[PDB]
Amino acid sequence: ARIAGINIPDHKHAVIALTSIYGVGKTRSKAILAAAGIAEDVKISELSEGQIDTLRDEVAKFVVEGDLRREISMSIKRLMDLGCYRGLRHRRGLPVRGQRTKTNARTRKGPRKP
Amino acid sequence: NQYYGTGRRKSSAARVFIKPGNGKIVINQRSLEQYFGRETARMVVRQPLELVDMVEKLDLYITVKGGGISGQAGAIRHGITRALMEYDESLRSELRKAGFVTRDARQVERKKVGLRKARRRPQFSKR
Amino acid sequence: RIRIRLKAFDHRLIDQATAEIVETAKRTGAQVRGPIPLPTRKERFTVLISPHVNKDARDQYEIRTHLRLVDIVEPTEKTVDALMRLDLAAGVDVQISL
Amino acid sequence: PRRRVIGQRKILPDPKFGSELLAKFVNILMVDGKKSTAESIVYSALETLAQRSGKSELEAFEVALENVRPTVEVKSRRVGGSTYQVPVEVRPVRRNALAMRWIVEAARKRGDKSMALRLANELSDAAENKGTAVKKREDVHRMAEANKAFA
Amino acid sequence: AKQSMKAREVKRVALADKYFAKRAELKAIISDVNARWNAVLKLQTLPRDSSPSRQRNRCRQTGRPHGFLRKFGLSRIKVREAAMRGEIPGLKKASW
Amino acid sequence: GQKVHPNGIRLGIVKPWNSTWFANTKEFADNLDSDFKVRQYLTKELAKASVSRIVIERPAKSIRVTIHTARPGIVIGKKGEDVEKLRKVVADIAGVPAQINIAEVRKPELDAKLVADSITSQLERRVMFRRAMKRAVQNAMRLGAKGIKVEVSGRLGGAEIARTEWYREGRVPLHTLRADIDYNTSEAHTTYGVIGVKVWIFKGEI
Amino acid sequence: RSLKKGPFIDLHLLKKVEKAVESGDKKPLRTWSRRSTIFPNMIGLTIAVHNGRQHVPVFVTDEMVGHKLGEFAPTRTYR
RNA sequence: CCGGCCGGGAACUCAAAGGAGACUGCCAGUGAUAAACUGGAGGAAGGUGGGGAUGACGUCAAGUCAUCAUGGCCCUUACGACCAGGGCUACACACGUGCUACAAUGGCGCAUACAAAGAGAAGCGACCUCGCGAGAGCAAGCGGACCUCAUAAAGUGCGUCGUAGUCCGGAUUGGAGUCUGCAACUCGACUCCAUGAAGUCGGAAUCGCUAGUAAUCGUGGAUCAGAAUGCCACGGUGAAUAC
Ligand SMILES: [Mg+2]
Ligand SMILES: [Mg+2]
Ligand SMILES: [Mg+2]
Ligand SMILES: [Mg+2]
Ligand SMILES: [Mg+2]
Ligand SMILES: [Mg+2]
Ligand SMILES: [Mg+2]
Ligand SMILES: [Mg+2]
Ligand SMILES: [Mg+2]
Ligand SMILES: [Mg+2]
Repeated sequence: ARIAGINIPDHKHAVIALTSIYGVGKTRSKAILAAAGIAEDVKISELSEGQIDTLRDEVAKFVVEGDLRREISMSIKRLMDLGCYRGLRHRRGLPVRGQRTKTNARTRKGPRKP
Repeated sequence: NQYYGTGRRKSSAARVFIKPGNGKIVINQRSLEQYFGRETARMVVRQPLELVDMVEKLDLYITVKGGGISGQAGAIRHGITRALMEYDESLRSELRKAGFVTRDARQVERKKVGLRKARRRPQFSKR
Repeated sequence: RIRIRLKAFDHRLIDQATAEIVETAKRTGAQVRGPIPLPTRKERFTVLISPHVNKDARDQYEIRTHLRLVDIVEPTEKTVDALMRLDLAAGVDVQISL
Repeated sequence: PRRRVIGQRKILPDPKFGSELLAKFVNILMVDGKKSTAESIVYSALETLAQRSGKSELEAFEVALENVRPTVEVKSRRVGGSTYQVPVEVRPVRRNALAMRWIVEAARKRGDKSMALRLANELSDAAENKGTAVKKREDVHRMAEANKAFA
Repeated sequence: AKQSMKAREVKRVALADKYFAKRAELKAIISDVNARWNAVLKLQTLPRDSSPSRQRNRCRQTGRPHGFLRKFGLSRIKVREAAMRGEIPGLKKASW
Repeated sequence: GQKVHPNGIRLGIVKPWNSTWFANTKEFADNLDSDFKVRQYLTKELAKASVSRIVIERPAKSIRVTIHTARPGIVIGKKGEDVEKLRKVVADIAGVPAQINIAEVRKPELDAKLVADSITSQLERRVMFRRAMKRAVQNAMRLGAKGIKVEVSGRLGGAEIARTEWYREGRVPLHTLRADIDYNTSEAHTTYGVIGVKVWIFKGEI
Repeated sequence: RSLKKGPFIDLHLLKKVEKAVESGDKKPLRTWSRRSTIFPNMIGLTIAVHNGRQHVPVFVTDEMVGHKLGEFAPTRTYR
């Protein structure tokens, strides 16, 4: 039970199983099981092969997974190349968005030591 | 003529009308059940008919607005024993001992500059 | 047929331009649908009391603002000259038509 | 309590059964003033306990409570340098303000899925004194009695 | 608080109504589904303080730009000074 | 510092209010500035005309303005003359027309403000502060007054290091809300700084 | 990220971009307009962006368009 | 027209002006036949009923010359004045105050009952319509117990999840947008899609609160074009404990 990416998710309600893909955030999963003509609270047992690969197409639509990963990491370089602010920030390991750094910029700045 | 008692508690005001009849109860044009007779204090509207019997001896149609679930069910409860008025002051003595006579004066106490909420005091560290 | 709105911050006063107006009507023409009390809107202004710092100090002032309605049913031209020309009370806001 | 000794508000005996005692129980298990959802969890553990024990409901509670019930406690007493743990014979009325608190508090620190379940499993484990909470008695005993020396 | 820092705010209310509200609503509709010919917004090269929200809001008496209050156009410092001398109609130390 | 202003806490009760007009949110501010603009000019003018208090009202699109003075004539001038040249400018400043009554100050020794003002005006004159304080408190207890306290402050006489020093003669229950207390203020602008005068005058009760 | 209805730019700058287009670039090009959005009609120029103390040179390129002129002129010197 | 909606109705709810009421005063016990406490009576309220306002003489040369004022001192083609851009928002760290969690007393979907208190014309904005959305166009009422903000949330009913770094938790970042404003780069708020850090209840140590309080739950306001987890204010449900 693989669908899309190398990923192989299932064994619980569908809408939640699908989320497993890197590119589905519930909203996408609800639009998928809907456009596939599938009940969202169904497990995969009963979910015979017939319905499964119908989904595999519906997901195929979006730039999910590795292709997403690549695309997204591309966009972060684009910044760094341009040498703009939001980029210089990505290369610096400090928060891009503007969060204060005098304190609590910890997620981005990574755990403390010195 | 209609025999009546007010009864109000914590920001709720209910008006309770009596008339010998069934054991049916209306509130806000609604079944006792359908309003909150299936929630925290359904049993307490009934209360005011304990040492004072019924089951279906007198009817009571009421309304009530303000406050919340237990404030509204508090008022009404007060208005019943206040309307049991009509049926003498001989019954309104163990309506006393029942604690149903009293006006539950406990109000909500104000927020007060310097604190967080009424009593809640901003944690203070020495240094 | 005609009602007059009264407001002022002083209370022991507004109803004495009310009960005054009322009187200056039930004497003349009359009818007058009594003087209605009506929601007293009260602002509150809460401010810091030390020139510098001390956020816990603070004075807490308010401004009550009282109303009265009046309502006069029968408008006699005498009653109509009875508000007119007989009025006063400088710190009272009165509103004629609506 | 420097002076003004006091009495005690007397909450309203349990809306389902008619018991001061459980009203103390619920209020205890209660949290963030959620009485509504509080009494739910107690009767749902009393429901499983009632039938899972058979022997009624009221009386099933009492015999499991009759266990964790304490009789002697160690009251501190910081005197000349030493903290001196002084055992004292504890009141009957407190004797279950605790018992109930250790039972409730025991089921909270527990692995069962829902709180109703946990509660029932403490009631029951205590029923046959072999729980976390009963051990709180088999320890506050141990800790008094050792300071038995003092008296 | 520094004449000039006052004078500034006067110059700003001045301009705030020489142009804006007037000459500047030529932008209100000028920017609303009337699409386009870009000369539209571009026009924004006017005095700067012409804009209303360039105004600060200062204690009418002292000039303090902080602790201001609209009802009374004063700073909490002068407000309480007037309050305790009557001076502000209706206003008294309230309690409840 | 930690004494509620005496006048202020009384307004609701026993004490009046030196502005009484009504206005709504909108003009409420525009009025205040007007008021504090008129009391400004007027006090710089009738300075040496012993004025102790000026009330304002705006009776519908008009401004009334009473002026409590202990030198009614001096304010009024040669047969009305002055009041005219006041009304004149007082309406120029209020943006509306201006009546302007002149209330009389009977027994000025009883007015806190006129009391302070003199004590203030005495230091500038260059007189002993203990002396003035003691004159004040006397002719006061004299003409009635169930009590009075006046205190001063700051470089009393010249000190590099400043002081306060008061004088409580009689009764001055500042905690009783009934108690009539006329409390006011005045500052001396002297060659070695600024001296603050507070005076309380206890008149009665109810 | 804002605007929605007509990207923004300062006049005296946009006319300082056409005093070089029709002409052919001169030396750098000074603007304090860290405001303005960069247009396709600025690619290839070098615009001098004030950062507080002086104007940082910035060659414009095929993707510094939907960005602000200030994005490329660091303002707090940190090390 | 099953809408207090129209006649009407002056009862009731309320509104806001004025009144009575509570005094250890009445019974009793305790205590010097006192003060007082204690318990009982009646009573909406018993022992300054609940809360607020109110802060004595004074202590810390405690804080404020930057709110304003002001003695003295200093600058005066500069220590003053105008403009642009930046900065007060920096980031190896440390400490204080808070917000959000770690979850089934819970998460989520759907249905659904019950507040208080404020705000409003250079404003509150209904409706309808478009947009998944934040919003947008159009447009009524209301200076407002009328009209708008505004559909309280906890809660209750069903169902789902089944103890997992999870359907818990929402950081961080990519993408694309909305509104204010001359202008959202530095640094605004908000939305849609994706993203899913730390975190399984916190060492030493330490804080709050004695009842409509703590805890929990939503609501409004000042400042304010915009910019609240802070501040100020409101009620909902509602404890434990004091020898
Ligand atoms: Mg921190
Ligand atoms: Mg100045
Ligand atoms: Mg501003
Ligand atoms: Mg007192
Ligand atoms: Mg200092
Ligand atoms: Mg000077
Ligand atoms: Mg700063
Ligand atoms: Mg979640
Ligand atoms: Mg927790
Ligand atoms: Mg509350």
